[PDB]
Amino acid sequence: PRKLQDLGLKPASVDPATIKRQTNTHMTGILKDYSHR
Amino acid sequence: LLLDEHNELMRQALAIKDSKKRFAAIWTLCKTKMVCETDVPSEDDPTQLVSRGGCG
Amino acid sequence: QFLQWCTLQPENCAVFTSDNKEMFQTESGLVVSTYSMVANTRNRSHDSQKVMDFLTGREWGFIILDEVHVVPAAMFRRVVSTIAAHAKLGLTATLVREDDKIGDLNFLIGPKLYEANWMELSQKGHIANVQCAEVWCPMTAEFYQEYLRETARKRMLLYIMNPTKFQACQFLIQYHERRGDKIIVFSDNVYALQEYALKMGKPFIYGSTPQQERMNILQNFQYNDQINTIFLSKVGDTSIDLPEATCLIQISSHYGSRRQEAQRLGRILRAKRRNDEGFNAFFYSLVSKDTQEMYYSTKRQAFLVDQGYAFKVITHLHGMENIPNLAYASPRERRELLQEVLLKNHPLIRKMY
Amino acid sequence: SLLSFDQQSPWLLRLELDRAAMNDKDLTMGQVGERIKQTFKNDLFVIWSEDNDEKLIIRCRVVRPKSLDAETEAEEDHMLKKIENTMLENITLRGVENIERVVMMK
Ligand SMILES: [Mg+2]
Ligand SMILES: [Zn+2]
Repeated sequence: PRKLQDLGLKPASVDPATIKRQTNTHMTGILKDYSHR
Repeated sequence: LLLDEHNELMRQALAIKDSKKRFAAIWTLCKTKMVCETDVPSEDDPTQLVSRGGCG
Repeated sequence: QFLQWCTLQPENCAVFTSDNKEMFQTESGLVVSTYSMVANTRNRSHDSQKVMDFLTGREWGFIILDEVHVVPAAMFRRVVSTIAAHAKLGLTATLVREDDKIGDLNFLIGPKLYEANWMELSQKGHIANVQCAEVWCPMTAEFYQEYLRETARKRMLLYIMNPTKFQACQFLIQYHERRGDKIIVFSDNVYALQEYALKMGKPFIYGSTPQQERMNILQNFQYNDQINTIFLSKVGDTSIDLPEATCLIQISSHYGSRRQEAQRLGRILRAKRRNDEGFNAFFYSLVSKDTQEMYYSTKRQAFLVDQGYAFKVITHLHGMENIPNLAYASPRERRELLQEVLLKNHPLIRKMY
Repeated sequence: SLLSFDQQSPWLLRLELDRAAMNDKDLTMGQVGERIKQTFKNDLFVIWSEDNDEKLIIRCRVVRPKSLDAETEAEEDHMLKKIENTMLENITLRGVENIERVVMMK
């Protein structure tokens, strides 16, 4: 890819060096988890 | 390089004149780094991180 | 609330609480803490010591003291002199307290700029209307006998747990629950709170409860229809928002404090439907007759009367007898409860060891 | 008679020192007794005979704590065999470490 870019032609790829791999218990069993709204 | 100039320990290592001992110091510091550290804490303070060329 | 109402970016906001102790590093930011985290002087944690230095080192430009009715205390006043700030603001719904230190606020933070009426906002739809009531529960004969001989400290528990109050609370809860009303039951006594909660199988909250458990309880009550009533305590006496609450009840009280009376009422004053036609919130105050509670009741409700609130005397609750079952209906249970409540008062040698 | 002792262990460690040896180097049982007493400050009781005695003997007793360890009784004697070995090797009565012997020459 670098060789093509230096000669003018746009390369359809990139060097693989650029890729960046990225209390109360009686209520037990009754309360539903309304964590979000 | 796994460790850049942003580390104080690396700064002193790079200040060594003779090549043979400079390489040994760098190897000791760098051989224990197991990650590229794409982002490194800024040298001015450790609050914000300054981005450096890396891949994580 | 900060985040929702203004355009403050999250990056510039830092919360200084017991859970997390990371401070903003931006040039300007916001630290929201409590007096205990700024007024404590003797024992601060290593994690909390750096934050205190972080707060002290920088020169703040503005301080917002929520509930400024606690600053004139013996030690909280120290913060106003230590921390640096070019302007000071005080926020409190009630500006009264038992002692005379309230007047000291003039030279502590400054004068009182503005105050707003209660009834004026009620009639304009800004706050809900309340049908304040005062229920007189006669003392049962058996308990009242011990009331005379017993001392003041134990007398309180004696007339706060009379069986008649148990019956009234159960009937009111059932009647109001079928009416689709979210009820709040206040009780300063933790022992009564647990006994009432366990007897009726409803959640209760007080000081020892962890933050995670109470948050789950609050969210369930807010959004889960199964939990329509709760049992709050002195912890929830103020600064907790329950937009769904419409009805309010109180069993115990912290003697004659008129401020606690106003703060507790505030839980239902911010109800969701405060503008629908004919909306009237309810506040019931069960009190034992011929006890020191009348002294405390009329003494702790003299501030609301000044605002404009009027309490309705309920000598009889209609339809209370026809309820199928009532707690402590038989003398045997009353006697059992009476006794239960009455009884309340060389390095190598290291291996050896 | 000249004189706590209630909780002293019944197992006794006895050391027999040579009369000649303690005379080759100027030593007395009082100083060495304190040397043992300072290696372990107050975790064991020691009594030492006098120079006039025909035989030089040191008696040591380990004192157990208030809490009772039912499991240590099996190894109680073994522990004594441990400390005595370390009391023979890791004790510096006097001198500088790594100094084996000294000879006088004129
Ligand atoms: Mg508030
Ligand atoms: Zn890399």
